[PDB]
Amino acid sequence: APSRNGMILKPHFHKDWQRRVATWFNQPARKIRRRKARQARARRIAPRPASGPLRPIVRCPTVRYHTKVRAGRGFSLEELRVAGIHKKVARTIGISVDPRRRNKSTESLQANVQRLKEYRSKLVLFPRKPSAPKKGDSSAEELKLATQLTGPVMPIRNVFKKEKARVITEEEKNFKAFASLRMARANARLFGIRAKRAKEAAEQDVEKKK
Amino acid sequence: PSRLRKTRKLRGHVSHGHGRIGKHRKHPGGRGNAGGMHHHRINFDKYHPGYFGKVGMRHYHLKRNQSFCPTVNLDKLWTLVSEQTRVNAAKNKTGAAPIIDVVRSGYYKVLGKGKLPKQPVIVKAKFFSRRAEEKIKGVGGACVLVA
RNA sequence: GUUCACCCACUAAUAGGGAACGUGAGCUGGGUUUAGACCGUCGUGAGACAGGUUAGUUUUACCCUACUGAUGAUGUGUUGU
RNA sequence: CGAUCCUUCUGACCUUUUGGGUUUUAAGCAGGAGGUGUCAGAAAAGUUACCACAGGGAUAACUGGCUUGUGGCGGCCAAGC
RNA sequence: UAGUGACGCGCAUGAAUGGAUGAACGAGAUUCCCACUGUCCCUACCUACUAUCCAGCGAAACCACAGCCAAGGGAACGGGCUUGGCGGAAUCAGCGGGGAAAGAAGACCCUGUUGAGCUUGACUCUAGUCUGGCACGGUGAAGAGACAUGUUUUUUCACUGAC
RNA sequence: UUAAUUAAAACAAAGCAUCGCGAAGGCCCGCGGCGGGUGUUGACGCGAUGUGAUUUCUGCCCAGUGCUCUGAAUGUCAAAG
RNA sequence: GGGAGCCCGCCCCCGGAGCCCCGCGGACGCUACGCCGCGACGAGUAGGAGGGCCGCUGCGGUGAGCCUUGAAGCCUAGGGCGCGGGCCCGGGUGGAGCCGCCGCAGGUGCAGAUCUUGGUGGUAGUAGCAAAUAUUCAAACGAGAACUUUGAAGGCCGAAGU
RNA sequence: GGUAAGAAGCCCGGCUCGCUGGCGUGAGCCGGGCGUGGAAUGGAGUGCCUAGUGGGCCACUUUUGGUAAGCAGAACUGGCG
RNA sequence: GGUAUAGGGGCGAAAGACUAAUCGAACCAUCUAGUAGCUGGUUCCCUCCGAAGUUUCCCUCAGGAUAGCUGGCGCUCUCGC
RNA sequence: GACGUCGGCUACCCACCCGACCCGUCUUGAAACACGGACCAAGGAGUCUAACACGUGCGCGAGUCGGGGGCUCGCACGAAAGCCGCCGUGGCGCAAUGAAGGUGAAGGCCGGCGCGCUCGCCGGCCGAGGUGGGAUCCCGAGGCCUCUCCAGUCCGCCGAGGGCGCACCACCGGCCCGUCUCGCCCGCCGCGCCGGGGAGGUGGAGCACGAGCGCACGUGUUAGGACCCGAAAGAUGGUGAACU
RNA sequence: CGCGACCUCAGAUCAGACGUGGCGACCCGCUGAAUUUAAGCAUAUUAGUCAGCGGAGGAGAAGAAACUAACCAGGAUUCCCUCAGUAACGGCGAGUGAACAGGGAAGAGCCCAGCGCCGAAUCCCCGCCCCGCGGCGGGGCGCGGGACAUGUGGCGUACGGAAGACCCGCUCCCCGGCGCCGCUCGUGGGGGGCCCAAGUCCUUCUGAUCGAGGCCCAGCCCGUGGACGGUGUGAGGCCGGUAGCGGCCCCCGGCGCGCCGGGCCCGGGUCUUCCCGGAGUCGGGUUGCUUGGGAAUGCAGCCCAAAGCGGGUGGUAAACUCCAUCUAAGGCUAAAUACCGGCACGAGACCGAUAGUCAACAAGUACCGUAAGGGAAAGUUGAAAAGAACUUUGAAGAGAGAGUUCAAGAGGGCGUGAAACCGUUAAGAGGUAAACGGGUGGGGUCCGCGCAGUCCGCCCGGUUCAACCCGGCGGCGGGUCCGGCCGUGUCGGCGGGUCCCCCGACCGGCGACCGGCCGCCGCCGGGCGCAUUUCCACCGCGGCGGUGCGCCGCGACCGGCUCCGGGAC
Repeated sequence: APSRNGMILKPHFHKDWQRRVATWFNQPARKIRRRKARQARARRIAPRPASGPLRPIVRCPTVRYHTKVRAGRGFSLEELRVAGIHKKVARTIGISVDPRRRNKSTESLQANVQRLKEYRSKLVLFPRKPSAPKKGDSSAEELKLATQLTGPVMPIRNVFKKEKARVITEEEKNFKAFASLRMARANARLFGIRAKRAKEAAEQDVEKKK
Repeated sequence: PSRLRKTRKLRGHVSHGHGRIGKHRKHPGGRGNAGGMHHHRINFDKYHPGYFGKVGMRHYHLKRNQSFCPTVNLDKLWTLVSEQTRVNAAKNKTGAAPIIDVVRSGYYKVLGKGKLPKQPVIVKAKFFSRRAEEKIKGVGGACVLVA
């Protein structure tokens, strides 16, 4: 029963929720178990990075964000081909590869290629056997650093480019942002109608001749 | 704390603070929002007007990301940039007019609320209001559209 | 079944009433008033009838008081007359 | 003389119909109508004597309470038997 | 005011929702007569077993506190209150006036937006049943309507290879 | 015949009269099956009713509600075509 | 500061003027969530609020806490305090843990619910130990005999039987 | 039963008006001058959270139905609750 | 004695009779701590304030909502200064 | 008055006078011939979670936050505590109004250019308006004085009167969005069924120099078993023909 | 009229293996309601929930797009936060209710059919030899069989593939055995077994100390050990243990080195030629259930029923037209995930025997019902049985003595032993049932006095040192800021937006500190010998204050009342 201006609410407690209440008293134990498993995996892969395979530079859909840069699922096949890295060899070297990614713009492709180049530049490849074969790095850069890399390997940081103060001209002063926006919206709305009217006018023009 | 709760002061009182002419029955008025039209219509019409009835157009697969568009007023515009940027303004005898990127600060549309200081500035944003553009032009800046 | 009611006979007279419309751990259960049935009216029907008929378990006092009886009881020093 | 929801009609060079464009359709805004007579607006036939449960002396069938219309009984005046 | 025989004016008898009759029969319901007797007039006496007392063994219901009455008021019939009548230890055998005695959160009546059994011309439906359409579902022979200038509807008669 | 309030006028009974069915059937059971009971059966049989020994009869009414009959002479008539 | 008044000069400091005000320092009164002074008021169901140095249990701090020279608990015709919830001592039993203060937490206070469990009263040495005829005498064992056993007498079930 | 018993009131001067008018109204703006506006008593105003209650009864006076009612139903005030 | 029929089912010479002391729908367990506008109960002290059975709406009349009555928290100010 | 005499308000028993009907509950009305009640001991009924609303306390403050995760420990004390380019992905608030396409919160004064046209365009200035009531603060004439007359800077109290006027209330204006009416002009990459602007009414949970976020506590309302006990019923799955 | 192949189909106690059932906390596939809410009730809600059926593991399921999105795009599945109580569904009522993106935990990808190339190049079974055999393998020898051409194996699968040309660089991966060196993180991996510090020290209580006091420094010794339990109380040191990158003896696991038997002649980029897709399936109508999915989200019986620049999706039905994104009708896969059952552990602001699981104990036991099923009550002597020898009454149960124990005033259902109720002793009382409140009185229980209680506490009268100096020590306050530090605000060296040093000046000189100076106070040691000084006692009730052991009496003043006698206007 309502009483003197209370908020109208509908609690969703009409089912047998007490039977399906999920407590969280195991949260610290779960965190400890995950930490122990992570440390065990890090000790398992002694020279390999703790975080794991390298992740590519990826932008976001859903124009809500439209600007944030995050880690991708894996490097695209075209990016690997441009960088000169075989897709199967990349998995064994520690490069995340997914075969579903597309490449529409050149900027992302070039950024990922540069990232792969930098990773191969700062990659130390241990030989299969103690006697170093071809493509194995020298023993000089093996004793100095045989430890893991904490955190993500080459972390992605969203960086913005600073713009210096300009000399704003009369044209930029006379630019009409609101009017341009309204005109563009109107043109987008009426583009099809204008085309239909043009088609009808052309039909009338060709009918006049006949 | 039950020590501070009211139930400790009601020990010894027969009705326990719920009347004796009419006992505290289980559900006299109805469970939940029962009787929105009947026997609670007075309350529902004097405290929640517009509760019953439909209005507007349905939108099946609505996405908040499509309509996401945060707004910032000219009242707080120089707060997006560092204070030294405004210090290096109205100075140097050059007319620097620094650029403030609204999209970088996290807003898409710039609104015209508030008073803008007499200092030229280049405002880059996806959308602009007419009054905000007028204020910027009067101050001596320029509105820049970005995608 | 009756309260009521009428008649027969006697007689001074067969006057009128109350007591939780006296009186069911006092009695009877005759008819109201469970369940089974029959008849007539009403209802399509299940069923209804201050409309009739028949058969249909009447539990307990040893408690307190009241009453009928029986020992008794405080005083007269004790008993008896 | 009539709320919600639904249907129907009228009006905008009205909005959406979802990746864009055109046309049917549909969903929208505003103004009327279709009706809720239990009329602030449930969609709704009976019986139970085979009955059941939570309650009421707020509410009936007994007695007892106020009153005496009615029933019974008794006076006052006096046209007359 | 009952029982039996005739009258029909039948609130509201009546013909297989059967009417009338009817030998025998009925732990079926009523009226009268003979005999019989304590049903009664009108109660009395006798016997056995209890009830009584004693030895032994020994519960239960019920229990606000407890129990003498007249009147008054009260919530409208008091064991308690008021005014009076009065009252004296502990008990035994009866007794049924009172404790509005004990029992079952009244069977009657009403309320509940509580139900259940049953009925139907109540509101929604459902098994079942009838009919129409599609598939299993084929082969042969004729014929007709319609469209139109080959198509469909196909009606009938035959075969079994499905069933 | 209502064990535990109703032994009856109630139920049942032979007798009497209707109704469906000739087996890919009548009645009925079954979520289901080339299922099952009648049926180890065939109209003098099975299934569904009404009244309830013998005698004498069984009057009139199809308006109403049922049941049943045929009928491209046909108003309504869903899906499919 | 100047001019003067009903010959000039002082007219002074509380480490001391001694006090009904002393502005030089200031309680016996200052747990300032404390203390002190005036007035007015005090009914109460349903109900609300405030204070509990009222009470039960456990936890974090704290009483150089209590305790086998005696803890909790229980009883009391003893001394008391608080309006009150309740609390502090004395005595007796008891034998091993308990409490005060500052905060926290709760399965935290019973006279009723025909309340749940358990125990005990009046009734009450009361109702009752009454369906189917019936027992008696003597002896034995035995501490103990109406009920057992033996012997005798009288009976019943009366072959669809006890 | 409503009002008025003064500062939120009077007297001037000047502006505005797309309203109204022959000039004028009428309203709104600014500047200046004038204070105990009848009696008696009270310190006032304002904003939120909000339990319980929504069965009443009685009495002076007025009064509806009823013959009357310790009857049913109203008006002011006061009580029990 | 054996066997067959098992609960909206069985069986019934039909009484709503029997179906393990229960039958107008058996027993056990679970949903289930089913719902109740209806009964009953609701646990320590002191202090202060302290009510209503009235408005309108509701298939509303033993109940709710809404105002009213009430408590608490305050806040804005005036002053025996 | 002091070896069988004192005081013990309270509690043990008894007597007297007055008052005094048994508790809880429903009820206008209970001691009731209304209901529960022999007695005693133990247990016993407003809890917890979630969503809100208001008030209070604390921290930060146009910001606030730790949800989740990660880095320190082998857990006594610890499943605690500290820290994070995670410090903010994300929630709330800082912007609202329309069904939506969308739009989206400031003006005023002065000089000039168009005819000041209550309209448009160029520069400068002030920069959240005004009235009334407004706790407080400022100026404050003058008075009160001081052992004598004058002059006189200082410590004061009162101070008529005059002002800036917090918070808050009433009103007048102003601004944003939707809608209605009358109307005149602006711009071009595409001169169009384009876009923008004015005045006058109206609707909004809006702006008008902000107040929110997190935690804790108290009360009230709900969903949950929901202060405790209580049904007649309904459904699912199994067991009974040893009685009948 | 027979024999010999093949396709379909039976018999075997034929040879060798496999499934059945149970548990079921978590999971998967079906079926599946009603109590309840809507104040009634029928759609809805409860709810894909209870009940019922089937199937496995340590996890299961899902899983690498016929995806999400419309952006400058992301890229398997699973879980947490958020999206969000939102879009959406609903007698649009009650109520129901996702997904995208973003941030994290984890992260691993792949394999067939088809198309095609290779002499079926493949696989199974039986015999012999060698290794080894307690999760039956590897090699060799068998004109020994079978399966397979109605298709096994290698390459190869959408991310393209295959075959040639000829550019580049070169030659390790795995399996089955035989051994060997390092005891491999809770800091020695897992399991088992045995051990590792310090008072029973001196007094004192007790029945018994683990109590109390003391012991070269809170006390004696150890302490990387001061958790816990037992022992006749409350124990770091009496014992077991506890701590420890402490010690010793065995078994197992994996990570590494040597040897044997082997299998294995395994690449990347450019160019040329070919190839590349799962059918009664998608889809359409339909109806039923479900979903937020709304002109139909998903699952489906029935009917129709495909195509290949094709098909699906793009959250409003249809037509036309461009786009964006995947490749369904085949399959495998750990991780972050859940776990009221099972094995073994740790912990608690939880209950402490009417509480906590029904069950602390011979508990699903006794017992009840024919059965499905229902289901209790029940802990405590004592440190140690030392559990009462023996005498005596009685047939015995039961007592009376005696004895053990600190205690039977603990005596085998025995710790503490309350209330209701009952028996007995002591006191009091008793004809208006009992009982209660207010006011007294009487009798008892003890309590506090006293063998007078006149309660004291200050001032005054009738053995040494203050007074006053010397030396030492300590303390307080103060200014010339005296001198140095310290310290706040400003000015200065720019000396090293926020953060540090120097001298000079002013101000607040702030309790932020010192060295000298002064004044004062206190203590110790010396003088100071007695008109001062301080003690003990008495005769004064002399001055002051609260008080009297109990019972009282009287006087004066005031306040509040009820009265009386007068005089005068």
